[PDB]
Amino acid sequence: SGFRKMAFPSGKVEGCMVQVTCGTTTLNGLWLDDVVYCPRHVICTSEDMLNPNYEDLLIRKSNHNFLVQAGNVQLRVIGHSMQNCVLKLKVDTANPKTPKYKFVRIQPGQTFSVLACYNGSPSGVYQCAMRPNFTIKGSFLNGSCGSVGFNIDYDCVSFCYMHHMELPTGVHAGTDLEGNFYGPFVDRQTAQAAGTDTTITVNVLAWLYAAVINGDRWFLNRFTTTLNDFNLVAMKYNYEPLTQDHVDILGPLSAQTGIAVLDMCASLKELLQNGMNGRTILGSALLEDEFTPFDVVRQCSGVT
Amino acid sequence: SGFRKMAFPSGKVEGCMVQVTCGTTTLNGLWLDDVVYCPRHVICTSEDMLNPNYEDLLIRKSNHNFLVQAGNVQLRVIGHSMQNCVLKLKVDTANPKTPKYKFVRIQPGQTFSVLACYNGSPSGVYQCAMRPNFTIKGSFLNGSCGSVGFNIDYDCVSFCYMHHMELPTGVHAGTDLEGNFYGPFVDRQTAQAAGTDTTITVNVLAWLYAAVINGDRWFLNRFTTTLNDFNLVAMKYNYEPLTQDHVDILGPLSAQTGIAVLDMCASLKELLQNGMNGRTILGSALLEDEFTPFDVVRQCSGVT
Ligand SMILES: C=C(C(=O)Nc1ccccc1)c1cccnc1
Ligand SMILES: C=C(C(=O)Nc1ccccc1)c1cccnc1
Repeated sequence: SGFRKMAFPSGKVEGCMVQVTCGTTTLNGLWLDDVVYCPRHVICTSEDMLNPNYEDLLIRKSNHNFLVQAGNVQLRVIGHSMQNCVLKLKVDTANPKTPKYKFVRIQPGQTFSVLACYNGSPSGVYQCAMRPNFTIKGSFLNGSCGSVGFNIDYDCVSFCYMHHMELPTGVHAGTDLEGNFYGPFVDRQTAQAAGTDTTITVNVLAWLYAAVINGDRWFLNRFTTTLNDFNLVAMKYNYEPLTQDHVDILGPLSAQTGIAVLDMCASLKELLQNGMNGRTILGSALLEDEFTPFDVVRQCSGVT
Repeated sequence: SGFRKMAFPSGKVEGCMVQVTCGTTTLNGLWLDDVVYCPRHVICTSEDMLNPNYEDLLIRKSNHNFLVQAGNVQLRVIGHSMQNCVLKLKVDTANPKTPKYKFVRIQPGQTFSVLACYNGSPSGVYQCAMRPNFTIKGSFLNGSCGSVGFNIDYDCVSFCYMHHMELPTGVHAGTDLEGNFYGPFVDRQTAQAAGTDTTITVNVLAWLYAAVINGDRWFLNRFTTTLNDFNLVAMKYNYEPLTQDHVDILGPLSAQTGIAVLDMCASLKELLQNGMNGRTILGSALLEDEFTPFDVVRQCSGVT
C-alpha cells in the first residue's frame, strides 16, 4: 500500500534525448529512428522571439547549421523541415536506442510523465496532468525546451508533449509531437491568455478511491447525491461537470471498493463545501486531481 | 520556473533490475557487476515469515535454487551468501549495463528516488525522504521487495535503499545495500514500533526558499526569530530542532534570495502557529518536508 505521484520509468526516453544547437540557441531534441524532433524556436535569437517569422528564419538555415549531439557523438543532418511548431531534422543514423513508440495527442485531464532535460541531458522525471485549459504546471528552466512528456504501455512509449514555452504567469505550454500547440498558444514572446482552468473532477474521485483502498476513509459519509446535484456544486467550486462517461471510467474502482460513484460524489460534495478541517487525505491537505482512474488502478495493481 | 517532486532519471537503475525466485517466492534483485543483491526473505515461505531462522533456511538452499532472470535471459548462479538482511548471488556474467555506482547509507531527512519494480520489471519512479524515524512512506505492493532507492551525481548512482517490508501501519522499511535495516526493524512478520516521527525542519525551510524563488511569497513577514525561540515552536509542533549546521546548509538559498535564514524561520514560525488560512505554497496546502536544500538548488539550477 501507499500512494505516490509516480512517474513512468524514464529509461526508454533517456535513450532518445539529444542536444540541438542552431546559431546561439541550444535546446533538447528527441531522436527516434533517423529523425530528431525539436521546438522550431531553436532558430530564433532573442531579437526574433517578440514576433518571429519562422518561415523566413528557417530559410537562412542549412542542414549544417543544426548541430545535433547525442551525448558525446555528433549526428550528421541530411534534411530539415518544419511541421507546425516543430523542426524535424533527418539524420544519417537511426537511433539504436529507439524504443517502440507512438505519437499521441492527449486530452485535457489526462496525465503523463515529463523527463526534464538540459543540453540533451536528463535532469529529472515527474508526473503531471494536462490542465483542462491546456497548460501544464511543470518544472522547467531556460534550456529545458524540447523536453518531452510521455506515457508507457508495456514496451511502447506514447509521446504526447514537447515543451516550448513558459507563459509570463509561470505556467507551461507545448505541443504534441506533430508540433501542434495544446491550447491557444503561439510560440512568440507575447502575453497570452490561458483560459479559465477547472479541477479535474474524475481524477479527484479516482484519488478518493485510491485513498479508500490505502486506508484513508475519514471523508466517507452517510450521504449520496445525483449527477445533477453534484454538478451544481461542481459549478460553484470550479470543477469539471461529471458525466456518465466519467462514472463509467470509475467503474473498476467502484467495483473494487464497493462504493457507488454517486456515494463518492457525496463525499466529494461535503469536502468541497466543508473543506478538510485541518485533516489530510493520502498526505495531501487539498483535493488532488493529477491521478486519472487508470493511474489509480495501475498503481494499486502493480503494472510493469 | 515551477517546482515539482522530481525523481532522478531511472534509466541507469532500470538496467540493473532482475527477478529473483527461490522456491515459491519471487521478488526483485539488483544486478551490479557479477553480483545480484536481493532481500534475504526471498528464501521464506509464509509459514516461515512469523519468526524465520534465516541461517537454517539458507542452508537448505543451493545456487541452483535461486532463479535469476534479467528480463528474458537466465543468469547462472555460482555463489550465494547472506550479509545482514541481503543475499548476494554471484553470477557468472557481469551486468553489461552496470553504471558507475556506490553503496551509501543515507541519513534520516535525506531524499532519494525509488524505482518500484514487480517481477524484475520497472513500474514507476518517485521521490521520497527517509523519515527521521527511519521509515519511508512509499508506494509498494506485494512483489515490490528488492526495489531500490538511489541518488545520482552526474554518472554515478549511489544506491541507498532496498525495500524489504511494509509495517502493519502501512509505512515502509528497508535496508542499505549491505543489508543493514534503517531504524529498529527486523525482517519478521511481527508488530514493530516505528519511533515518533518529526517534520524535517531544514527541508521545510528549503522548500519555503524554493517557493520564494518561484514567486510564492505571501508567507514572508516583517519578523525575525532566534534559533532558541524558533526551537521552542519546533518542539511544540513536532519539528526537528534547527542547528547551525542546518542554517549553514541553507546558506546558498539564503544568498540567492537575500532572505536571512532566521527571517525565513520567522515565516515558518507564523505558518506553524497560524496555519495556511486556506492558502497554498507551491500547490501544497501543508508544509512540505521532502525537498532537501541540495534538491532545491539542483532543481532551481537545472543539474543534469
Ligand atoms: C525560455 C523559455 C521560453 O518560454 N521560451 C520561449 C518564449 C516564447 C516563445 C517560445 C519560446 C522558457 C523558460 C523557462 C521554462 N520554459 C521555457
Ligand atoms: C509482502 C510484504 C512484506 O512486508 N513482506 C515481509 C513481511 C515481513 C518481513 C519481511 C518481509 C510487502 C507488502 C507490501 C509492500 N511491501 C512489502
